[PDB]
Amino acid sequence: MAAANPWDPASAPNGAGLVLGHFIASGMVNQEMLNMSKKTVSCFVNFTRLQQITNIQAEIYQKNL
Amino acid sequence: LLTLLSVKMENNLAEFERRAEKNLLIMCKEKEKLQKKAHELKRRLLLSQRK
Amino acid sequence: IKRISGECGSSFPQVVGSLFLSPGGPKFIHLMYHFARFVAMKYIKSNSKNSSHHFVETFNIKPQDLHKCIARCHFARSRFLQILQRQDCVTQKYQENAQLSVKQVRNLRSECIGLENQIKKMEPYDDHSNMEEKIQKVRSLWAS
Amino acid sequence: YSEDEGDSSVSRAAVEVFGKLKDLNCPFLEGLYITEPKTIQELLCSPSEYRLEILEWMCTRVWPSLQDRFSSLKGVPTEVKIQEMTKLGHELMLCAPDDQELLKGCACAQKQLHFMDQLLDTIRSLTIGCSSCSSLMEHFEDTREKNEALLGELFSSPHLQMLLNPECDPWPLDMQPLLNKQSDDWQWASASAKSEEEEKLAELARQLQESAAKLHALRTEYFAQHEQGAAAGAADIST
Repeated sequence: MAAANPWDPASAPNGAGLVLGHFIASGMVNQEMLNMSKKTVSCFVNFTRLQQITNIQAEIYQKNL
Repeated sequence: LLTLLSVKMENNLAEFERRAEKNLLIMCKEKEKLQKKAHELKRRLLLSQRK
Repeated sequence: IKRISGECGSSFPQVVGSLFLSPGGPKFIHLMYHFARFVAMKYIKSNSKNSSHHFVETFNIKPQDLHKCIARCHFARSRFLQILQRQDCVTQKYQENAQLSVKQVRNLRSECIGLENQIKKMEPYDDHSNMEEKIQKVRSLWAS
Repeated sequence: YSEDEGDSSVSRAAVEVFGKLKDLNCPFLEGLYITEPKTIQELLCSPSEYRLEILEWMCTRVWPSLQDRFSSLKGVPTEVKIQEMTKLGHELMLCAPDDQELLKGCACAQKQLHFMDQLLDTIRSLTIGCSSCSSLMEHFEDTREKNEALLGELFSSPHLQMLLNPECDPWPLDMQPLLNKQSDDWQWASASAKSEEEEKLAELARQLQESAAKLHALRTEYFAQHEQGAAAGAADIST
């Protein structure tokens, strides 16, 4: 009985991802018309900037040591 | 129908990103505090060691 | 409903009290449908933040041109698919950031608790107070 | 107060704009292979006659009645086409009735580029609609059928309560008290934090640079008086 990992199960099911997976299988949508719709904007900009700042302070503390 | 869907998903995305940004920055702050006291623990350990 | 019909115009069908007293028939469904997408469009006017509120003078005109209607419907479908995939990507970005932050916090307090446990344990001696002072005598020995 | 990234991003966006124009193989593609990003930016964002020519030929292609009113009623000022194109953009739910500063060319680069981006997206959508369908009637009927099928399949599931309510709970059970300790100490820090975050980013990257420089300098100074003992370090400490 090799059950799934309680701390690493299947990932958190997004409703958008699940409906896109089940509706690609419908055949109306395919991969390619999603592909040029894959616009990449930078979100979490406060989070990403503060995270790289904290990373930088980690090696500042290290380098000082 | 498409316009109503777009507007209500826009509002849901707005509240979602507000909650997500607030929570993520709070855990980033406690990340910073944890590594600060952790760095204090390393410097104390190495200091006492080479004494 | 008569104040609404006065504000809007004559495209909204006439409302009879027979519909009120006898809620049935295809005309009753017709009137509910009309007032339903009217109040939906009113909500769209009320809640269009990032986009301009100029769509109300587009949707009140009786549609006449096929090419324009097809293009506008295709644009609306493209907007829905675009916001759908963007919301999806934001969701997985939040998920991966959440799990990486959780793992980093786990590693941090693991090494933390290790550090104060060794701080409790591996220090049974402490005579640092003379240390620098003895170093003085040390160089004196070397000087000698 | 930082516009360095914006011009570069507009230039790159103009690069895929020029690529997307090259993909469709316009009949007037001959003679102008402009590829430098800022030249493409000042060509398709500053007021130029070539961009207006491309847009008017496209609008002739997509809808014939404007060219009917052109040829049947010749003798029309350019600003009349400008306001007509602004109007046809307006009931595309895209711009205001008086946003003729867009079609004049003097408008700012980013939203003109974005505007023509959804414009070319609609062009792509109508082209792939008309590719598999011979006539406008058949394309319209097939679009109606596929759209009613789509709206039928969206609202046939009980899982949309996650869609209407995007949850924020991937966290375990031992982390929420850390939130609740300082749950009321955040509402003021999110006011004007962008300039603050970027200025700590700049000065802390600077501090990283000079800290690396000083540690390298100190290590080289230590190794200056070490190379006479670098070869002599083979002797063991305990021996």
